[PDB]
Amino acid sequence: NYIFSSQLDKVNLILEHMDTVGGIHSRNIAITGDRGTGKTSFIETLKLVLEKQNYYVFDIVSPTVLSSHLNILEIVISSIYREIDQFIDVHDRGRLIQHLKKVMNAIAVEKKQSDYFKQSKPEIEMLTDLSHRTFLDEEIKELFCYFKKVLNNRQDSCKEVIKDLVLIIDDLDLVENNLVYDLLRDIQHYLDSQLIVIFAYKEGQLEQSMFEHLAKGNEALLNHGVIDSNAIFGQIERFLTKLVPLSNRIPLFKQDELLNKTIGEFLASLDPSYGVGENLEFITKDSEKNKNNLTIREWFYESIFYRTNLKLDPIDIREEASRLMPKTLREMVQLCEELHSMQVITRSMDKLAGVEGLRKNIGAFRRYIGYKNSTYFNLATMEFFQKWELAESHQANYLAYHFLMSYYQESFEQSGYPLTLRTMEPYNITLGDIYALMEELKYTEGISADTYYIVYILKVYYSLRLSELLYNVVLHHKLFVHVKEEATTFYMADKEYREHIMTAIEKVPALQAYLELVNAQFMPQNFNYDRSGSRDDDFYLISWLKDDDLPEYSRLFKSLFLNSEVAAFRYRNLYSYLPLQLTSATFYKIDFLAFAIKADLLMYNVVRFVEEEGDTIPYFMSNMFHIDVFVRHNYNGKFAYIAKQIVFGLWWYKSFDTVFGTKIEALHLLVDIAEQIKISDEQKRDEQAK
Amino acid sequence: IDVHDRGRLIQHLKKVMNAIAVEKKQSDYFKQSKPEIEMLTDLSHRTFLDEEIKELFCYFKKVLNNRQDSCKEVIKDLVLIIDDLDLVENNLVYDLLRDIQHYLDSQLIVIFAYKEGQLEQSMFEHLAKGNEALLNHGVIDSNAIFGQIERFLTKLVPLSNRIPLFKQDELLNKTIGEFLASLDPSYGVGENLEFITKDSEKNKNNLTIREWFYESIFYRTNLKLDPIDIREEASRLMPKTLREMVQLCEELHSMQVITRSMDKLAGVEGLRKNIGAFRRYIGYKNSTYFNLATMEFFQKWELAESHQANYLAYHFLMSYYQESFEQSGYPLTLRTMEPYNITLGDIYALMEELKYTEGISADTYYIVYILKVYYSLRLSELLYNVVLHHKLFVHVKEEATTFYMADKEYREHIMTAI
Amino acid sequence: IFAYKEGQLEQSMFEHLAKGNEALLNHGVIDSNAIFGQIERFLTKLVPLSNRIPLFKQDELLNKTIGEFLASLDPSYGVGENLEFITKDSEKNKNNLTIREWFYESIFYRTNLK
Repeated sequence: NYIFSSQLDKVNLILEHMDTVGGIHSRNIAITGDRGTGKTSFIETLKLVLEKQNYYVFDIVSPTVLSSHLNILEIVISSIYREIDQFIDVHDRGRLIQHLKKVMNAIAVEKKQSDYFKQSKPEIEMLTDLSHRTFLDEEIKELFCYFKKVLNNRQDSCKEVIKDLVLIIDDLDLVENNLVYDLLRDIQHYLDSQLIVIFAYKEGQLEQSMFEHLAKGNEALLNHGVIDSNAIFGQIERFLTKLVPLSNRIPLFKQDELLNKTIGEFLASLDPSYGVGENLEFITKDSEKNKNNLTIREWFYESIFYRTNLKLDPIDIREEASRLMPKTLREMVQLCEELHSMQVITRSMDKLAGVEGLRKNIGAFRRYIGYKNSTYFNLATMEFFQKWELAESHQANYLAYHFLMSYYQESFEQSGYPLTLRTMEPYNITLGDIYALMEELKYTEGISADTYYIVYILKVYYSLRLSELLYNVVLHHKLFVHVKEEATTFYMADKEYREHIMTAIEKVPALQAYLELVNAQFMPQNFNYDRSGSRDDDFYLISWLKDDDLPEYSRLFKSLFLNSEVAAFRYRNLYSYLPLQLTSATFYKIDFLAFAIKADLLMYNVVRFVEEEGDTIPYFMSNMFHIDVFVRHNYNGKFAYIAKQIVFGLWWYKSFDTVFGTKIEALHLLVDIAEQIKISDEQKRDEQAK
Repeated sequence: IDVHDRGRLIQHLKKVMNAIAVEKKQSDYFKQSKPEIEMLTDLSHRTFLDEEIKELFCYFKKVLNNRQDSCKEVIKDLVLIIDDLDLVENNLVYDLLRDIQHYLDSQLIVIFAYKEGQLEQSMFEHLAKGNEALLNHGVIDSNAIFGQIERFLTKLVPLSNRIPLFKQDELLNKTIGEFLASLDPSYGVGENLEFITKDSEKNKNNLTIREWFYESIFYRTNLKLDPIDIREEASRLMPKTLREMVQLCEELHSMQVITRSMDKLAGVEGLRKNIGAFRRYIGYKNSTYFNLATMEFFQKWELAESHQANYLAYHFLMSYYQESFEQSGYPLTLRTMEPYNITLGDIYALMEELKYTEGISADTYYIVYILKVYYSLRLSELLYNVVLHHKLFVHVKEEATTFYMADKEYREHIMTAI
Repeated sequence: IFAYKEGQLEQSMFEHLAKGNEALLNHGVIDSNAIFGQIERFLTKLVPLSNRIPLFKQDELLNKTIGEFLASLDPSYGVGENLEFITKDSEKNKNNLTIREWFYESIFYRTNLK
């Protein structure tokens, strides 16, 4: 099941069409696309096909051969001489040698080498040498005719007569630019109607190489406005039309049909037995549980998942994620090589040992992203991402905000609250403002294209760092099992509790770094949870008057929705993801999705995830595309329904899949608390969440 | 000193040398009026250089295998390593890359040992002058050239074959103990941040290089230079590479580290010296992003006597403030102000206002940090020089006691002592 | 032992690398920072910063006393109370004025100008 079969059949059809005409006609072929990589490269395979059809194929002209600085005629005659010297005809060999000498004279004459250009007193007979160059067409024709005759005379048992000589110039995709121009002319002048020349270039390299020469050939025409680029491009157009008829040019395998096919077909192209199993690991025998018909496009994401526990397929397709997957077959093979096992995380065993390898796969994928993300980056974005990496754990948000604002400004000249945080502390940015600014930039009456992919890559980098920090925290789960227990005691029914939480935080630097990344809010602090009109009148503000009058379970309504302790004045944290001690008669703003990122609740969830082995997994804020899903959620007596959505409704949504569990809880302790309510007074989970 | 295979190796070496000469337009083919037929063989040696090189390396491996005694084992492959490519005359490495593409791509195991994106930039330097008229007429952009380079390097070195190691991130994240063990298992840092050898058992080797840097600048300069505001980009000083880390340890190993023993009196004299040494180290580190205004400013600030320095610092910081105003405040109203009317509180106030200005960022923050560090160094140096000459004014202390324990002679005496 | 001044090495390296990086700098692929970092690490490896020794700029030159400099030329040289150069002992000399204000005090006594 050769994968370029159609192209090979078309080549053979072209060769068929031209074989009928034998009157010294111009016939050339131009192969374009990704004809390369491991062992099914179209060029060698085509050469072999031509060999068994009685076409004599010159040894492939590689960039190594072209780097010799010899013209294609010199290469061809050297190959002819070597071929005839390989064996030891007489009658035709001597004529072949005479024509070779004549061609070498013509080459020397063109090089202004002969005595004609170096003698004061020209003689008559050297004028013959000049003729050898002015009649080079006939000499070359006779040379190739006699070469074919000599080759036919070395065939044993009278196999068959050779049809024609074929010259292939491989790996022309990148040969010193102007050099290929020198090649083209050489083919136009000496080997146009002499052989079957196969070019094997890419896209519009020929046109650009011709333009590079003609433009310096047309300075004074272009600057005086006599001609424009259109005239030069038309010249090149008709030249290439005559050199290679557009019915003789064959494209193959760009990115479109590369991404559209199935992973199974590509793996078969490498070997019939290779496949991908249900854990997106590369399999060999049969499995019968394999998933080989997913197409490379979404196989890419489904297989990044199961290795990084990150669903990186964006809800918004404006983000140009397809700029990562493969771009060519070589990149596809190399991606498979980098990404084949990396200790793929499966759905077996006790769902505990897959965390250590997961952060490693995160690092490897970050390296792969950096390799991919090194082309369109110019200077500001390499700089920004580099500084963002080594931004400790808390200056990164400030840098990201100001970088995104730099993008915002680049379209403002041609007020908004998310745009009013430049004279803002690094500890007053959080992650919700980053996402809010990226959305506002996604909806700005300005620049596009590159900006969208910059936003996507920033989201990917943030997700990678968040997952890495979360997994580092999970590795050090023992150090704070106790606080989980305490948290249970603390809001199952003060100040030592906060003290303990801070002590436990200090002993795990990774937990610090994670909580500092998501300072206190991964959702925009503007978000409308009620899609009925505007945002609110006084909906998101509370008072919290005094402890002696707070109702039961009030500690829950301080760490679930109430991530700040301020009146709602310069050097102020304003967020304090730690347990909060609120004063009397003060307005406080509510954020419905703060539970997952509070220190005590996060560590409760971490210990629950590591210790308990059932079927649920606590929700962890490790992916910003989770925020993409969150902003898309409906959320709609009013407060109760929104709270239930936070607790139960939220748990598009395939980005919450996780490699460790089937479903996702929000905070298991809310279940136990619900139990106590039953004492004081899917259906069961719904009723408790209510 | 084989015979059977050496002669073939020599023949292939001669063929390769011919091919090289032919590529150099050296042979008689390019210098003779009247070409002969057999020199066309020499051209072939260059048009078939791949096969000649393959045979050469095959026979070289055979000859090397024939010199093994006691039949140890057969050689697997030939490996070529090109070290210290991080900085080789730019375009020269391009000439190397092509040479590897043309002659040694599928012949050996080539190890490149370069840094970051040096290869891409070196290729671009050549392709850009190769694509003048394409770029200026708008036919192509940098993206096309970068894609060309991208796929070329993808084929030359598969991205599964490239290995990075030890940038600054994991360099700063590890512990000082691990690095010192990387130098020698017995080296460590004691509780006074001095380098120890035996065991101590009071050592602090798990502090990480990041804050070990500051904790060890302290105990030598008596200066806590870790900034409360992390916007200030102090991490631009600590190390940047392992070589810089080793050299920092070399410069900063004892410098008569000030301990918590004895009578806390003799550590002042060495403290100002360590201040000077650290100022030198800062100047060495702080010589890259500085362009012309800041070298100038800091130089003048040094030799600003002892009182024009504040004026210079204020006007330099105001220069930074202005560079973002076009795109009233009281701290900004001191340019037509005497040098003796600036003080140090206005310098700090202006640096804070610049830290909170709706304008430029990045470099400005680190400039503020370095100015603060320089001021702290000068203040500590002057304070310690004063402390050295403490006897000369013991009497005034006593007088001060008498003076506000309960006039005009008192002021007179204070001025004389000053 | 190199015996150069200030940042001559960095500037000399930049003069070469900049013409080595025309098309990188004009197309915005790199800035002066990259070239300066290259030079920085090259010079860091060539001469460790623990191996470089500075001496006697203008700061400590102006801070010392005229007597110390004159002793650096010859132990007996000094400056008298009229700011004239003396040799024997005077015992009325003023050698501890520092070069900074000795400069002005000695322009005075010759031009009658403070």
